[PDB]
Amino acid sequence: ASIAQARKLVEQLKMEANIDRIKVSKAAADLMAYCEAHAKEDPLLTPVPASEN
Amino acid sequence: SELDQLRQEAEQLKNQIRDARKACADATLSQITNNIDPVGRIQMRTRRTLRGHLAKIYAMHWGTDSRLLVSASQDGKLIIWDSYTTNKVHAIPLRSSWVMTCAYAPSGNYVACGGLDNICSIYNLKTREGNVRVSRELAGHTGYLSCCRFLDDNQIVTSSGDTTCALWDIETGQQTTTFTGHTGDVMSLSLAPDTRLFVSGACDASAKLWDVREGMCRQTFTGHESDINAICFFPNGNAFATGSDDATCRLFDLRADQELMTYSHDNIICGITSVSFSKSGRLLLAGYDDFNCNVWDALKADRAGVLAGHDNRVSCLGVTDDGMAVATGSWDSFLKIWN
Amino acid sequence: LEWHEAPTIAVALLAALGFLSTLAILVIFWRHFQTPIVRSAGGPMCFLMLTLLLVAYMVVPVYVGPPKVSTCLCRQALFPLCFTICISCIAVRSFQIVCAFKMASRFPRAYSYWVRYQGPYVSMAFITVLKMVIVVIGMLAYRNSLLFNTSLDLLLSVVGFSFAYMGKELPTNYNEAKFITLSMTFYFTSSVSLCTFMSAYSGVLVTIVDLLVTVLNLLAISLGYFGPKCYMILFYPERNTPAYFNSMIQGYTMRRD
Amino acid sequence: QVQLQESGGGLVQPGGSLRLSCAASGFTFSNYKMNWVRQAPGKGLEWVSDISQSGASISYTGSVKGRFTISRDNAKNTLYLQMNSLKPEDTAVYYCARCPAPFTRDCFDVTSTTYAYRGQGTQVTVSS
Amino acid sequence: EDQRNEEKAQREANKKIEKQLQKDKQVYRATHRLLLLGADNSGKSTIVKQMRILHGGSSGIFETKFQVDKVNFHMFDVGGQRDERRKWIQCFNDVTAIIFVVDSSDYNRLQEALNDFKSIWNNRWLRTISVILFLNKQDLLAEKVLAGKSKIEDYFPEFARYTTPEDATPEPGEDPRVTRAKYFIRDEFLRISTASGDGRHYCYPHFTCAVDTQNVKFVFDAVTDIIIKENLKDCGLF
Amino acid sequence: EPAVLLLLLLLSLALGLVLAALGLFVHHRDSPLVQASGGPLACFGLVCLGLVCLSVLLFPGQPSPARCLAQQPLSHLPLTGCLSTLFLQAAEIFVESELPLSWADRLSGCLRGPWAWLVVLLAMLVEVALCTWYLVAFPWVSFGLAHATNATLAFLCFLGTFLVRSQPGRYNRARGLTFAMLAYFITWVSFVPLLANVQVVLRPAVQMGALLLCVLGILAAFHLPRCYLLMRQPGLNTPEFFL
Repeated sequence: ASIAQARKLVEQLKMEANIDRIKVSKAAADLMAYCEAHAKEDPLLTPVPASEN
Repeated sequence: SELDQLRQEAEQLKNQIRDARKACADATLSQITNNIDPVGRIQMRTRRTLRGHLAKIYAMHWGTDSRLLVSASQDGKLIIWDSYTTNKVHAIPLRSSWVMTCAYAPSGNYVACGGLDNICSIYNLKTREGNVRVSRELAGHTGYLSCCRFLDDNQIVTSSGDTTCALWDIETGQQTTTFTGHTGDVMSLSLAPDTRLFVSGACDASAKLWDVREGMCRQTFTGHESDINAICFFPNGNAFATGSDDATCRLFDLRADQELMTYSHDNIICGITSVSFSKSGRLLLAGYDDFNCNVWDALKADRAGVLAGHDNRVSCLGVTDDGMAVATGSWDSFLKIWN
Repeated sequence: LEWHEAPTIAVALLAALGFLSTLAILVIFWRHFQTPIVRSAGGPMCFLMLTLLLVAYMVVPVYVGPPKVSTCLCRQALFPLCFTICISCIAVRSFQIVCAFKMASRFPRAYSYWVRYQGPYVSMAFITVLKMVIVVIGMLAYRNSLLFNTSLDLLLSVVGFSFAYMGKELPTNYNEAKFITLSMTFYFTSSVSLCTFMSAYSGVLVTIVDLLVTVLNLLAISLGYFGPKCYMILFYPERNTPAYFNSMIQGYTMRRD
Repeated sequence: QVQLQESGGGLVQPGGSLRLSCAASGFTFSNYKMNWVRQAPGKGLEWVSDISQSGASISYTGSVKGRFTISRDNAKNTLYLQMNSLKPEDTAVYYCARCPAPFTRDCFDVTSTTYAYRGQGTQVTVSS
Repeated sequence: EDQRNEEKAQREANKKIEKQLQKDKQVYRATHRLLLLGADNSGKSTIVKQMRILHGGSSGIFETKFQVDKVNFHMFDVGGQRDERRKWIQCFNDVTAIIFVVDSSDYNRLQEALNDFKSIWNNRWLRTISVILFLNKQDLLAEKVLAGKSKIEDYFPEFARYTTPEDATPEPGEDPRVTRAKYFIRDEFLRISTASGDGRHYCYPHFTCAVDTQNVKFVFDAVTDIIIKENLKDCGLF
Repeated sequence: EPAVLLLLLLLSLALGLVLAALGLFVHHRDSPLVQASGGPLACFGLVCLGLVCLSVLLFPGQPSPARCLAQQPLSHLPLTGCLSTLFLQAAEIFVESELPLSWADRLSGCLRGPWAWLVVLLAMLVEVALCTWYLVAFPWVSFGLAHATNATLAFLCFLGTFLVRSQPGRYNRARGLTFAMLAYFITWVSFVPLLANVQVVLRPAVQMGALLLCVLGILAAFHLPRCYLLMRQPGLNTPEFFL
């Protein structure tokens, strides 16, 4: 019962580990680049004129 | 005992994962986006106040055309609004009045709803006779339905309070795949833009990234401290944000496999019910129990603005597919649209 | 009409006593707020009637003196206004009590309309506007002019009585049948006697009698409505508790039969 | 992640004494109301005691009042349960539980068969 | 010209939808929804069965719709969910009342019932909803008290110094021990209600009158009193 | 008479403006605009201005003794109330601007609220006392004495408000009060020669015209600019911008 649950949890933990991990700096840079590239196409960020809804 | 050895192995694996994450964190999002100019004071106004619901609104979902939307209330109704004209298109009575979720098909052909009946009912909007009628009664969940999202016209992913998610084949009414691994009631679910992945936040303070095709949990994020009520994918698909009863929003990164930023304030102590990014991902709107929805700078964690006006607790939130407006529904049976 | 004359000083001291009593009641209600008694009595409505009674008592000495157009105008500008606003306020409160305790399920849609259109604040405005209008059309043209006002006030008191009539068995803090009967009968007998005396009288010192009647009426619809409440909420603090209100309303609703 | 580790359980002769600890990590301690639960063999999970965030409000069950004492120290993020005059029926696995949400007076699903904010538990046995 | 016709059709459809919605509201606002809570041995099933048999009416919800003195009623018991209720209990934040059922004769699991009542009472969302307390299984409680094998003081040490309240009803043929135990349990449940109610919501305890229609009458009276007090509070008169 | 017809039309316009401003100030009552610009006191002042416009009506017609006796007190009683509310606002601005913070922390927390209500009540009561004294004693002296309190009140507001620091990142809460006091002063300084020069028949008409112009100037200087952004451009109603 609980032994099988612990075994499956251990297997899931093994699966989650042993994977690639891109540095936090690179991920933050990519997020900032995506946000900056699409800044002109955000109606909520850049106030659209009242003509275009 | 074998159980002690298994627990020790699990603890060692968790320690190794934490050490890898720590070695992977060479900087922080705040340490990097410090040089960018902050967003100006964000001020939205209530353009429309969709009224007509009887009991508290529990969920909503925008349409792909960004004009029609569906909302579910606890009086047992599914009202479809034409947001531009404030008119009502449909009002579908429900067999069970206890409804926690609703969804809009990407094609606009169907809608889905579920709740304490443990059933995902799917209604055909554009039928031959023009009358909305239930098309499939998806059963098999042993807990309440909390979230549902359409992969396409024949597939739908539903999260339930039985600590499992599922992928349904609507035509046959059977569970193609079951996503197990959560130790608490799954409360939210967000599909990736590519639809090949999705995330789910449960009541065990963890969000798991699942694979739709293979039905396995690729990654698990455990940065929160309380039940997670909301989850929303970043527009890029490489990150997501979560809301939780501990009054904090947290941004996690899939590639870094760790939390990037927290959005908390000293004077905010109420839980978070719904989160949703802007079209470009620069803003992070989040509803709260204090009847207010706060707009957060997704890059600098500065509260840009506040969407006040709801008399009761904000429960659902949604930003249109073209980012034109954001619709907030709360427990005073009122829907509002802001931009 | 002389300042030094026994009826005039008697009326002046009675009005001063009424003013002191009303001021004391106002202070008591302000000090003891957020308590079930004042909220059940009307809340800000009670304060409205109390300050309006205060101004009516303050303008009592204006009534006394040499004849003047200002005093003559105030005669029907303020005291009949006091009577009509106070009685309409009591009638509105009685209607609210009766519609809350009963006829809420008997007449559901009517109550929804009443509570959605701000009925308590709309009926009062209609009443004051209508009384202002009838007053000005009356002064456009003693007995005939006051007959319309007394008829209006008697109709309002009769409406309040007919609405509180089914509320004999209502709890003691929501029941005002005795006050309504006493005030209606006092107003009726005073108005009847005054109307009879206007015609068959010498014509002098009748201002003393009319002012005496009006101050007795003011003292009636002030004391008979506010004195019992203050008595209960100072001499019986145990009787003034939200738990007591809960238990007493519950005991009324589910009777052992 | 939210983690609670208990310690102090073991063999105790009847009429003995014990003290339990709960090293809490992964969350702010001073924001949540803590709990103690036990599970006797062949029985379901039974609430034992609770303590407020600041330690002002404290309550126990009838069977343990006058024998068990609950205390917390927000500096070391730990929760204590001193147990005196132990009796044989007190033999149970003691779990250190936490309220699901902060700044909240009521506590829900503390004694559920599965609960995320609960420790593994420490076995306490009483026998002569 | 197409836009004008489309807008006219949309307005007509919205008018029909709103007419149906107001017709539905006229019935929804006149229906009282009661949520049944308790334990496995509380005895909610017999209450539901008796209320359905007395007045003819009616998965994951044990829904039951009936009519009592031309008043619509809706009693639902939430079965089929997991043991965790902190998330789905928030749906019933707008119900009229909560019918909490307790097994008075089960001293072993009485503290669990007390804890459940405390959790329900002190919930942030369930803080304006009155609770109708049903102390079920009174005959078994009387039998257990008269037998003497099991004592209340074993599980509740405060029962040694407890005394019967003055406002106790002396039912005919009642042993003083039986009524003492009954009122001790009732007061134990009422202390939690009075400790933090603050007048927002009330508790209506009721010892079950064996198998009689008086329980339905008590439920109806409690609902009527709750509605009366709600009207008084909405009018600003309470 | 044509003059009375024109002044009646002007009164109708002024009362309509007062009613619109009052509606805006009681609908957006929780917004930072009215909260910084008084609150209940702003609505009270609007009511007082409307009552002044109403009391303008009793000048023409057959001169009944009571009406001619009560002309002036009825004209100043509400004007006194509104002017004292504006003076309270001016005093708050001047205290926050040109006083040390040590005195400001005590003056600001007391000049708003029940003490402000007592101040406006004292102003109204002193106006009532002066009016009854001049009515019982006096059957350029009468109107000058009745006008003295309003003159001092307006002069104090103008002196405390007309010079102030208006940061570009804030709202100039002194321009409106300064121009209201200026309109009052110039319209009444022009009114006096018209009082002493116009034919004896049109003297009441000159009086009502002066009162209506004073009310309109106060409105268009203080309340109308507030209502403009309260109704058309609600993007400037942020608490960090006003408080």
